[PDB]
Amino acid sequence: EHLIAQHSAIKMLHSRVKLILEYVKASEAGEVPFNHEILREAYALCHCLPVLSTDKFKTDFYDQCNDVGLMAYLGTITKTCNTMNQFVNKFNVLYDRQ
Amino acid sequence: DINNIVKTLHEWCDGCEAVLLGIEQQVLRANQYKENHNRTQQQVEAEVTNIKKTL
Amino acid sequence: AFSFKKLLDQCENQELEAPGGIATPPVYGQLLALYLLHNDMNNARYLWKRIPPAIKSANSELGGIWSVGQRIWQRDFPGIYTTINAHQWSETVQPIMEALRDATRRRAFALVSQAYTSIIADDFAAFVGLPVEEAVKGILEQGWQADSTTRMVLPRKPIPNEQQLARLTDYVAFLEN
Amino acid sequence: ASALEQFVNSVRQLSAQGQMTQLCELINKSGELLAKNLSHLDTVLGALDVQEHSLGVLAVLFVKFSMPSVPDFETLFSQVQLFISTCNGEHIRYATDTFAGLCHQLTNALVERKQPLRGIGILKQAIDKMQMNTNQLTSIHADLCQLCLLAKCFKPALPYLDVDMMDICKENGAYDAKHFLCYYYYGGMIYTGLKNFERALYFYEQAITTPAMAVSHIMLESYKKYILVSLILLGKVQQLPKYTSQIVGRFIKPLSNAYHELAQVYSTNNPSELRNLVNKHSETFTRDNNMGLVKQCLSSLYKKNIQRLTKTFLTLSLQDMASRVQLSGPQEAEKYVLHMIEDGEIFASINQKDGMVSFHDNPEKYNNPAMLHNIDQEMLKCIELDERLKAMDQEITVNPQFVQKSM
Amino acid sequence: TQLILEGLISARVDSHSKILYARDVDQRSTTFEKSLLMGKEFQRRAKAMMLRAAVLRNQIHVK
Amino acid sequence: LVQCILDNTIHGRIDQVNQLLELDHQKRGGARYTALDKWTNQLNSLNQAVVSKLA
Repeated sequence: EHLIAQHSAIKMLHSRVKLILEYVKASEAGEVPFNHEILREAYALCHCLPVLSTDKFKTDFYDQCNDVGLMAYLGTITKTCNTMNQFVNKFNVLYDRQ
Repeated sequence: DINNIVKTLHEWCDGCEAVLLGIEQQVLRANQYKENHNRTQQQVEAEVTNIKKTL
Repeated sequence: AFSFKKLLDQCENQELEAPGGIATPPVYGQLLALYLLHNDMNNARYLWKRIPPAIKSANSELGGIWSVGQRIWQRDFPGIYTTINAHQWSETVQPIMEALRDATRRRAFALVSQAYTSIIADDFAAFVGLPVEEAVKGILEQGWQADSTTRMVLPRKPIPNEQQLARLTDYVAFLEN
Repeated sequence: ASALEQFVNSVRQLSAQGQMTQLCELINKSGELLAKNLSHLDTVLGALDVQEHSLGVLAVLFVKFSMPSVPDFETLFSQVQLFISTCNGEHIRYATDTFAGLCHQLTNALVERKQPLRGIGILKQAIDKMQMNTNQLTSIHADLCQLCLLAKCFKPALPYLDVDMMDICKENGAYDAKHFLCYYYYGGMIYTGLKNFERALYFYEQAITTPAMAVSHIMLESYKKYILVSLILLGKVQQLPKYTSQIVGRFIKPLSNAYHELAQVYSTNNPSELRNLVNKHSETFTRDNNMGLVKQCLSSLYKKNIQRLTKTFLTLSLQDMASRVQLSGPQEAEKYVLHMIEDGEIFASINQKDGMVSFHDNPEKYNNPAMLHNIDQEMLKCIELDERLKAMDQEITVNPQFVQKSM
Repeated sequence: TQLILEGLISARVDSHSKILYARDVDQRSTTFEKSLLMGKEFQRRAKAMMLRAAVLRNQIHVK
Repeated sequence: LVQCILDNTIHGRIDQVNQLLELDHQKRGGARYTALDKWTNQLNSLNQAVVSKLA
C-alpha cells in the first residue's frame, strides 16, 4: 500500500510531465510559437531539475539513513532474539528436563 | 534550446517510467513473499492436521 | 594482483594435489614469493617450516627468498630492498619479486604518510629505498611539504539504488511474517 | 574363497536389481566371511564394478583397513583416489560409521608416517561426499584439521572452517564426542596460526562448553589455549558462560592453575613482572608445543598499553611514550606505533620534528556508504540466522512429544 | 594521567604544549560503535546457541 | 565566570590560555540517541542473560 501510494503520486507527476512535453512538441509543430512566461518558467524548472546538493546535504541524508538503518538492525535483532527464545523454550521441552 | 528541453523532458519521463517499473517489481516481490509466508503457514497447518489424524 | 591471486590459488591447489606429496621447486618458489607479496607472513613462515631441508639444500634460491621474508618480518626496509636486489631471481621469480618490491614501496609510502606528520629526509629515503634528493621531488610532485633547512618531510594525509531497494524489500519481507 | 565369491555375486545381484536397502543391510550384516578370509579382496576389487558396486567395495576397502595386514599403500591410495573420483555414494550416508572409522585409521597412518600434506585433499573430498549440507559437522573434520595442523597448511581448512555447521552427524551412533572435542581444539589452533584470534577464541569457547562426564587432555589443552587467546585479544580471561558444561569446569580450573596465574599478573599490567613470571614458569608453559603465544601475550600487553594511552592522550612524545610503557627508546615506540597503524589498530600520527606522537579518535563519523554496507551485510546474516531458527523451530514442532503434550 | 585512567575527569593530555584538553565525544559515534559490537556479540552467541542445540539434539557427549 | 559556571548558570567553559570564554551552544538537539543506546545495550544484555539462563 505504501509504494502503491508513491506509485500514484509519481503517476500524477508523470502525467503532468507528459502534458508539458506534448505542449512543447505541439508548439514546436504549431500552436503558439512562444507562450511567453509559461514556456520560460517550464524551461527554468527543467533547468532546476538537477537541483545540485552540497556536501552537507548528502552528509545529512547519509546520517538519517544510517540512523534509521541502525534502528532497523535493532528491530531485526529483537525479532531474531524472540525467535531464539521460542526455539529455546521448545527445545527445553523436546529433550531437556527441569 | 527547444531540443535540450525536449531531451530533458524525455529523460524525466524515462526516469519516472523506470521508477514506476521498479515499484511494480517491488509489488511483485512483496506479493511473492506474502505467498511464500502463506505457503509456509498452510504447510504447518497440513502437518498439524496430518499428525492429528495420525493420533 | 588479480592474476597473482589466481596464480597463488592454482599453486595452492597443486600443493594439495601433489602426487608424491612434494611440489616442484618452481611451485614452492612461486608460493613463497606470492605469500610475501600479500604480506601474509604467517603462511610464508609456515610453508617454509613445511618445506623439507632437502629442497632448501638443493635450492639455495629458496633460502634467499626466506631470508628476504625474514627481513620483511623485521620490517627493515633498507635491508629489505638490498636483499631483494641482491639475489638473482629466475624468470618465474623475477617478475613476482619486483611486484613485492613495488608492494613494499606503496606500503612504506602509506605508512609514512599516515603515521609521520614530519620525518627526516634520510629516514624517509631509507624507508622508500631511494636516495634522498629525487625522493624529495617524488613527494613534492605528490603535493607534500619539505623543509630544506631541517631536512624534514611533511607528508599530506589523504551503493546503487537497486541494491538499496532490494535491501529495503528484504527488511519488509523479514519483518512482515 | 567360495563364500567371498557368493558375497560378490550377492552384491552384484542386489545392485543390478535395484535393491538399495537390501544391499545396505547386506553390508551392515555380519560379514564374518570378509573378516576371517583375506588375500582375495584384491580380486574382489577388480571384479566388482563402480557406483553402488563400489559402495560394496568401500566396505571391502573398510575391511582391509580394519586388519593390520593392510596391503601396499601405494596401490591402496591409488584405489582410494579412484574410488573417491568415481564415487556414487548415494547410500554411503547409511553406513556413516564404517566411513568414519576408515578416515580415522587413514589419519592415524598419516600421523604415524608423518605425511599429513596429502591427507587434507582426500579428507576434504570425504567430507563433501557424505555430508548432506554445508551446515553439518562430522568426525572427519577433526582429522582434517589435525592433518592441516601437523602439515602447517592452514589454507584449505579456513574455507571449510569459516562456515558454521549446526548439524552433528551421529555416524549411526559411532560419533564419539572426542571427535567433536578434537575438531574445535584443532580448528582453534588453525585460526590461532592465522592470527584469527576472534574465531580461535570462539572455537576454544565452544570446546569448553562441551558437556562431558570425564575430563580429558584434549579438553584440558583447549581450556589452556582459550586463556592464551583471551589474554591476547581481549587482554583478560573471558568469563565462561552459564549454559556451561559438566565437571570439565570443576576439574580443569584447579589443574590449569598456572595459566590463571599468568592471567593474574597480566591483570596487574606489568610487562617487566610478566616477563619475570614467564621466566619463572618457562618449563610450565613448555609442554604446549608452542611458546610464541606467551610472546604474543607480551606483545598484546604492549599494544594494550599503547591503546590505553590513546584514550588518555591526544599528543604524546616518543620519549614519554617509551618511558610509560617501559621501552628501550623512542625508536622502538616509533616502530610499535607504525606496526599497529599498519594492522589498523591505532589512528594516530607521529611528528619526528618535535618527537611527538599525536593520537586521534575514530575518523568514522558513520556518514560513509561503507558502514551502511556493513550494516546490510550483518542484516543479511541476521535474516539467514532467523530463517534457520524458524526452520529448526518447525522441525521441533514436528516432534511427537510436543504434539502429545499439546493434544 | 592517573585521574584519566580512573575516570571522572573526561580529558586528554596534550604533552606537546602541556595543555589539558577536555574530551567531548560524539554520542552518536560511540552509540553506533557499541551497537555494532553488540550485534557482533549477539551473532556470536546465536552461533554458540545453535551449536549447543545441534550437539544436544544429536546426543553428543563424552562417555 | 568560574563561580557562575560552577553554579550551572553558564553552559560553557573557559579558555585561560587565550583569555577566551567558550559557551556550549548545545544546538545538536540530541539527548535521545543516549536513551536509545542505553535501551539497546540494557535490553540486549538482558536478552543474552535470559538466553544463557534458559539454555
